[PDB]
Amino acid sequence: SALNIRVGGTGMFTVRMALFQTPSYTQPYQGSSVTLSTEAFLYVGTMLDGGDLSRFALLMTNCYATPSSNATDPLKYFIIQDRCPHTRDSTIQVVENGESSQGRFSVQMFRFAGNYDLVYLHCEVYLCDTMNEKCKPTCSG
Amino acid sequence: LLEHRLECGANDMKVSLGKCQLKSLGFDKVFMYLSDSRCSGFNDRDNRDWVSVVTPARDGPCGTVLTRNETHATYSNTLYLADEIIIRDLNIKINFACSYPLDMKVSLKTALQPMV
Ligand SMILES: *[C@@H]1O[C@H](CO)[C@@H](O[C@@H]2O[C@H](CO)[C@@H](O[C@@H]3O[C@H](CO[C@H]4O[C@H](CO)[C@@H](O)[C@H](O)[C@@H]4O)[C@@H](O)[C@H](O[C@H]4O[C@H](CO)[C@@H](O)[C@H](O)[C@@H]4O)[C@@H]3O)[C@H](O)[C@H]2NC(C)=O)[C@H](O)[C@H]1NC(C)=O
Ligand SMILES: *[C@@H]1O[C@H](CO)[C@@H](O[C@@H]2O[C@H](CO)[C@@H](O)[C@H](O)[C@H]2NC(C)=O)[C@H](O)[C@H]1NC(C)=O
Repeated sequence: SALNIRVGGTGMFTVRMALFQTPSYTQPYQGSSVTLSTEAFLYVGTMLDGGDLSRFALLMTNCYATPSSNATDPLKYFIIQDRCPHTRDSTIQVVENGESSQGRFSVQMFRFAGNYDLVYLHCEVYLCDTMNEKCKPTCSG
Repeated sequence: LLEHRLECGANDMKVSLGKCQLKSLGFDKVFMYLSDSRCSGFNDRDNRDWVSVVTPARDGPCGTVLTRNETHATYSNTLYLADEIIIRDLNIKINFACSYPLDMKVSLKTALQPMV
């Protein structure tokens, strides 16, 4: 005979995002508050740190900045809106997205109009399969 | 009435049972196996007395498989139990699964301050 037990559970992959200060993302930033003028660029990369790195590709899908730390603020300045670079700002440049364990991009600095002095960054992340589905962005126009 | 536990960690899954095994059903020794026989159990005394196995959450370390949805990703293996090398009256097994979502919300914890 056989006496079968079926259990369940769940967990999450750890995933992180960090800023950088070079051409090739040499020196990441560790401080808690960054003071840089609007002549300086914002080189930003993401990273997949959990596991199963052999199978899942890291695709950036929605990367936006907001003047408040709370992620659901209605004021959003978009950088990547739907899996594609925003082409209005003529300085945004995306180098790698959807091909490895890290997504990287580059914009120039801004400050929101009105009575605001802080800028926070937020991103959403989709994990696309390297073996089942095409993951590199196709974007024109 | 056999209290199990599950810990679907970031890199590895873990199924563990307590030492009421020595009092339940007369299990004098504990043999614990996975779908691949080379993965076996060990002893765990960190908080209470536990007996556990360890599997990575990938495709084929200890014969775990990836069953994937469009919203989740679920790994699974099957554990085996006995009190002797040969089973004669009860083929006991415990089927487990850990699911993983594919849609993350990561935010940069540090803030900025520009000078115009
Ligand atoms: C994409 O893939 C993911 C990964 O599998 C799916 O997410 C899981 O969906 C299933 C199906 O709803 C969830 O399973 C659980 O089903 C139980 C009902 O079925 C059992 O119980 C009846 C008797 O009631 C039996 O006859 C039957 O044979 C089954 O054994 C529910 O009871 C569960 O609710 C549980 O919720 C949580 C679990 O952590 C606890 O509070 C309780 O234990 C409670 O019982 C549940 O509905 C499973 O949980 C989902 N996993 C998740 C969300 O991580 C997606 O549904 C799928 N998407 C698709 C197909 O579109
Ligand atoms: C983020 O900010 C909003 C308001 O700016 C906080 O309030 C929520 O507002 C939404 C609609 O915008 C409502 O649906 C929620 O019910 C509101 N929640 C509460 C608790 O009032 C929201 O709480 C903030 N998020 C935090 C603090 O995590």
